[PDB]
Amino acid sequence: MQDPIADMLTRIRNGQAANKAAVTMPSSKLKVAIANVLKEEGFIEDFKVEGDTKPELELTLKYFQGKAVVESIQRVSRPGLRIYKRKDELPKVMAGLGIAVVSTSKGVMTDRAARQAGLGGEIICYV
Amino acid sequence: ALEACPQKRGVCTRVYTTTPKKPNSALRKVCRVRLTNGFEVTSYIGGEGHNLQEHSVILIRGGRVKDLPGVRYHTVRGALDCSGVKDRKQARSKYGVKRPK
RNA sequence: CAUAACGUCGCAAGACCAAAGAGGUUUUCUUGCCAUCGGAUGUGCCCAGAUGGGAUUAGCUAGUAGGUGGGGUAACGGCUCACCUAGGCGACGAUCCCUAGCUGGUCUGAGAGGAUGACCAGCCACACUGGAACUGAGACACGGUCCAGACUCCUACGGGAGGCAGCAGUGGGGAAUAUUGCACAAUGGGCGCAAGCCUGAUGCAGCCAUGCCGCGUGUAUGAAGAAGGCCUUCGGGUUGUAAAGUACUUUCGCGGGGAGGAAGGGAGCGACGAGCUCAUUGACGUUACCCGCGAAGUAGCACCGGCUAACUCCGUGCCAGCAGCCGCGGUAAUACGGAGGGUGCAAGCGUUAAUCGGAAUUACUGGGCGUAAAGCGCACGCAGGCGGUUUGUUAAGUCAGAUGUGAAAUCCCCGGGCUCAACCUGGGAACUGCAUCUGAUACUGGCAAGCUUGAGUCUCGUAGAGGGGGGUAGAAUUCCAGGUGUAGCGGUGAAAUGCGUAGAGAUCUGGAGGAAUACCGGUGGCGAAGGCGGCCCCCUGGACGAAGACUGACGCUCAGGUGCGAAAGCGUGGGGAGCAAACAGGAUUAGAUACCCUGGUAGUCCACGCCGUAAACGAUGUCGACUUGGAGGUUGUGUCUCGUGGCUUCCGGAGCUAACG
RNA sequence: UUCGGGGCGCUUACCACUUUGUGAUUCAUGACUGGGGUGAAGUCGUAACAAGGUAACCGUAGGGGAACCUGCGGUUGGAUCA
RNA sequence: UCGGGAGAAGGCACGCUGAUUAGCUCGCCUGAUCAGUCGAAGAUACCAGCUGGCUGCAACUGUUUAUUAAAAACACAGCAC
RNA sequence: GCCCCGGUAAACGGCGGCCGUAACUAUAACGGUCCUAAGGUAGCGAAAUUCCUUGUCGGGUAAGUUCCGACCUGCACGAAU
Repeated sequence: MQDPIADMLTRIRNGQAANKAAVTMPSSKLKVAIANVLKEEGFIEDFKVEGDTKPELELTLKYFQGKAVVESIQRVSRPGLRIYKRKDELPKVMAGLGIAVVSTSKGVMTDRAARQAGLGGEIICYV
Repeated sequence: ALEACPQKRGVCTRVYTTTPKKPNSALRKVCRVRLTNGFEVTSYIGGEGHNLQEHSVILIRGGRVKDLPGVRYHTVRGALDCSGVKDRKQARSKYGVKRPK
């Protein structure tokens, strides 16, 4: 697509709204890298590579009473206008509660993970 | 004022009287002045009495007279030929009136 | 004219070309000269990027673009010339027009940004107006020169002298901006070996609250509480410890003292050299400051309806006047004028003019477009922008390390110095951008290779008022012909005009012509829109389903361009039953140059040509993905009381909307 | 003048500013003229509002102080218990 | 009515002589180059428009008073009955 | 054929008096009231068609009975006369 990352993000946003057990999304190393932080942070149960011939990423969403595990999630860095942040520019989503995934040379990491390593990059999205 | 000047001199063309608008009634004293700016506007003449003739020549301050539509300027009394109000025991700052002994 | 350290020119590894003394502690130094190399510093030229407003400023250009040769200069270059070629530039906006010295910085703002660039510092451009060149390291040069022009002054008029946008000053202008003052000793500059000379550069004083900071017009005491003014239920209350008065200090002023800011020349020792030693001399000032003496010793301005903090009485009376906005005043006004009192500030206080944000009201951070302002009428399509999955190379964008640059000052932080502060000094921290070197390369870009789930195609079928041309029926109206016929018909709210016994209306039959298409029709259907509806044939577009067979992402949008695009009316020709602007009359009416009634032209109809608009409205463009269902209908398929694909409606989950939806 | 030549001078090509013709633009003034804004009680009629006491809108055409009126055609986002 | 208006306007050159170049097969053909040079004047004779603007009339070419009027008078394609 | 009726103007034509309103005054402009039906709507003026007239205002000029523009009650403007 035009911006696969945004698509995946949306396919999960719309999937959770319907409270679906699992959701499919076209595989891609970058995507998997992202899904990795989502599972570790506790936004998703996990994921798995699926597809008879076409590589997919079966995302197993999880929910709780009252609020949804992933209250909000949107891409801030789009192809039309990319955004880059410095070590000190990394914004704190909901004062820690929420996190942001950034793409640095060290690899895809969260605000805290990137803050620790001491590097900045392209702000993929906020969750 | 053209050159965004605080004041501007000019020579009176005619010192006639005008009547207020719908809500008011009187004989307000005005006068057409040909400022050095190259404009011929009408200015109000504050005070109970003045001594402005045809070749008066006075400085313009700038102020709209709500009652008289068109009069957007006030004449500065105490300058040039415009003699300050006589027997002004009050606000002498305006009307240009020296403090009596 | 000599020597050649060298340097220049041809070829290659040859030939040519230079230069003044003087002074002395005079056989020894000092000043200076000639040639060459280098140092120091300052510049000429070129290049990348950046540098306001208007396209109602679009095609522009002949040396104009390039080439060869030559000329020219310190040097490149059409810079200039001859010849040849014919190009060069433009919507990333040339050319033309308008405007303004530019910058470091300054003011403002959270930032971005906006405004500005006056003091000081850098650069640029100008001295009677215009032009030009010479001499030189340099000025094309204010007190240098040449020419043209006006003006002023001098003049025995023959002919000459000048040019304050240099300092001060005069007159004129304006709302407005100063001593035609003192002085070189100090610092700095020019010349000289030096002594020394020159230096309104500058250091100071003067004038002006123009601004900033500091200070004074007094301090303590002093009545349940003077007088006066003010209010009063006249009992009293208020101005008030406020003044008077007592005690204390005592800004001005007077007397005395009196500053920092400044060494050599010379002389002595030493070789009047290095070095050492010693002596003479100052604007602001007799001011600052110190000591002594010592009198209480100017205050004003604005405001008090609300925003704005601070109240009554009297006068006036929509009269006089007030007013930034809302407003106030026509006899009780805290917003008019005065007074008492009160608030603010203080030699200051007000007024006028100008700059800043609030405005998320151009919104990059921060916005909107169905009805509040807002999708261009549609299509096609150029440039441009954007672009699917996998692999490899490059790595330009992007990112990282190092390094150079980023003047001073300023700003920020800390400490320090003048008694504080302003001001100043030292140190510290941050800095985008750009150049250089090295590295990574996930993403974008480029090159190379590869893939189908997009798109297109093929085969077999399907429905439709899609479009163009030609050909075809019945009803009704009008006119014409024949037959048969009565006294009224017609029209209106009611009537009348009008028509009628040389005969219509009404009725039957036959003929002609033009136009439109009565049920079905629908709340329906088709087309891109406008529009389009009897049937037949020919020509032609779009579209849907099945089989999955073929190519294979060849895409999306689209400034300009091109094409299409209701109605109206218009041009030429033709036609004209009916209807009907203008208009002819009759009625209605206060009038009707309306509605109502009787006539009636263009037009309405056909052919060809013209325009480009519209509530051209779902007043909400195209494509893809995702998000409950229920019900009706058109069409294909399927294991067909139902599943599935495309299309057309209605009701509705979530959600969306100001509300309607 | 060492006659080799140079300097003076003379002549000639090139040259601010001005003149002539045409063209573009700005400015001051201006007959006559068009409409407009504003101003307690002048005037003619009465269109709209108002379902209000004759529907609106629209393309076009003409007129009128104006909104608007009227004519032709169209639409309804046309009224009403009959 | 792009045909035109336009030889609009305006400005310059335009003699002779020498030595040459270019076009052509050539001309006693044509177009230029360099240098020198004379007059007040070089198309030194001869031929040969004055130009611009405003207004009225008729559209235009054309026709008409052979012996005073050619004119805004007549005619004209077109339009109409 | 005429009287009579009606169609036809690509034959002769017509378009007044008064009141209110309004203006500083007079006029024009609009409606009506009356006479004889209407009283000039759509269009056009001192015009080569206006006498009075070198009409009035004004531009332009030192001065223009000229010209141009406007007003305009146009002695007897007007649609294929």
